[PDB]
Amino acid sequence: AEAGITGTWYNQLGSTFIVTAGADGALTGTYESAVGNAESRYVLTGRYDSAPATDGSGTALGWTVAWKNNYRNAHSATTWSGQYVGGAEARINTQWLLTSGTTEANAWKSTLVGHDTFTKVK
Amino acid sequence: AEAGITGTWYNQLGSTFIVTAGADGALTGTYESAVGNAESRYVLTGRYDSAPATDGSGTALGWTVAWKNNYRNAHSATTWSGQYVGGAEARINTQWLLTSGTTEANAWKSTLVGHDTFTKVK
Amino acid sequence: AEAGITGTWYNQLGSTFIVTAGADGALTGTYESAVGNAESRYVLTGRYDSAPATDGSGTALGWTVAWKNNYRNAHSATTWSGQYVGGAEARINTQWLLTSGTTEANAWKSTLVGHDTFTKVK
Amino acid sequence: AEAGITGTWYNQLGSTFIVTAGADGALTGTYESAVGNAESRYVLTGRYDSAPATDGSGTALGWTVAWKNNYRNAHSATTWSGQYVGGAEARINTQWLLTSGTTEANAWKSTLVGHDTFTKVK
Ligand SMILES: O=C(O)CCCC[C@@H]1SC[C@@H]2NC(=O)N[C@@H]21
Ligand SMILES: O=C(O)CCCC[C@@H]1SC[C@@H]2NC(=O)N[C@@H]21
Ligand SMILES: O=C(O)CCCC[C@@H]1SC[C@@H]2NC(=O)N[C@@H]21
Ligand SMILES: O=C(O)CCCC[C@@H]1SC[C@@H]2NC(=O)N[C@@H]21
Repeated sequence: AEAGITGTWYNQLGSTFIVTAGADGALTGTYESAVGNAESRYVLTGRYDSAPATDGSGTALGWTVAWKNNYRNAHSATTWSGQYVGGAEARINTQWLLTSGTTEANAWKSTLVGHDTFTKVK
Repeated sequence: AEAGITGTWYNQLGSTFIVTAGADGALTGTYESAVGNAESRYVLTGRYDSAPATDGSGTALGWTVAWKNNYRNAHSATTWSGQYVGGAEARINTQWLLTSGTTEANAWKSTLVGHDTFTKVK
Repeated sequence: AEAGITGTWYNQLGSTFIVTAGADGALTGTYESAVGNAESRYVLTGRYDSAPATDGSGTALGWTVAWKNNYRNAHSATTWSGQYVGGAEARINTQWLLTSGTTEANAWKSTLVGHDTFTKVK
Repeated sequence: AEAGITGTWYNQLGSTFIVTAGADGALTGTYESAVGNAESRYVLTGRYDSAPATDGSGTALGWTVAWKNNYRNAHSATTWSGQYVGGAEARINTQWLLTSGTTEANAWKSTLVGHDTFTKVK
């Protein structure tokens, strides 16, 4: 739900995700990573299912962060794909792909894959 | 500069990606999939490295599509992570994650992974 | 180490992994899944780094299970890629790819991606 | 029957995969990578569906290579998951996970993901 997703969330690495869920299915916010070649906040944009299934199914969503801001540029971008599970202890469970810009020769090793779990703070 | 990301692209499945890259790193556009539980166009939003390295590296980028529009709702979302390589034959090489909203018991098989290659040739 | 990997392990879904680490870097054993189109034990074979780095780095390994045994055939195969972290509480952290045999037309949705964490039992 | 998996295959990077498929589902052979921290041949072991569906589906399979041999040790392992499609131009289409042994603090970037297509044409 927009109100359920909107808020501040943190993942197991200590990174911060601040997001606003729009009525049209849009997600905008900022992300601050606790690891990597990153410093300060980065803009994020994404989309979510604004009319999810009325059962105990999660709400599918995804967002992207290109790691360039006014202080640093890592020449990479990460996309998180997952689902929001609301409730008393709402969590957003994701898997992500982090691609670095590389020359053609090194393209085979351009993408890392991982998973992050986010917990919402009050 | 010289980032011919803006335009209409097609992937190996025949899906159509129409995007506009903003000078500050935003990607906005529509996606029409030739496969899956989809019909017509869907809104996409993403981010890209607006200041890539000056060596022969590609430009990292990523975008998301929540598969809900006025015609259908598949209760899923896809994120594409990859890089743009320009020149005579430009391409956007990506790997994607498609997550469907599931119940807790089916969460283990909620995500599909694949790769798409886009060109401006139909 | 072979002795550290050898044993019975269980993951968060309740599946059982029984493996033997060979001196030559081989892994053989059986796997019993708590979910999916599976019943009883399946043969698994894999490889691991038998001469890992002497620091607090994990030992890289991987294994495969084709989901066909004498009782059932799911026409799929899963490969787990990860690292073994030994100690008092040794764990094997992995990410996996599960591919189903499909017709060419449905190949785009043939592979699921996920992650499993295994705990060793005494 | 009619599974021409046994043989020498090459992927788009020029790597060589030599495998023997056993009547009961085992895959054994050697791998020589054209890229990465590798030299010469490495042992691989895997599994495949020895009784695939009788519809036009591919045969699911997977294999692992731990990158240690008498010449080098990269302290990593790769697992390829995919399916074999036979006919005039047979192919093995795969997605892979390459995990490097890391320390706990770098575990988040321990795994690379990519895709390789193998053909019997050099
Ligand atoms: O190093 C880079 O290329 C940019 C920073 C990457 C940080 C990654 S994104 C996925 C994972 N989850 C996080 O919170 N941070 C790391
Ligand atoms: O079936 C669904 O859940 C929605 C449509 C999914 C279409 C996918 S997204 C990745 C791949 N690339 C495409 O162009 N289409 C498929
Ligand atoms: O349903 C199938 O196609 C065969 C069974 C798949 C079980 C999967 S493998 C990855 C995940 N981890 C497990 O322990 N079981 C599921
Ligand atoms: O660099 C390493 O850690 C060992 C060599 C990795 C080679 C990889 S495995 C996936 C991809 N496919 C290949 O044929 N080679 C690269």
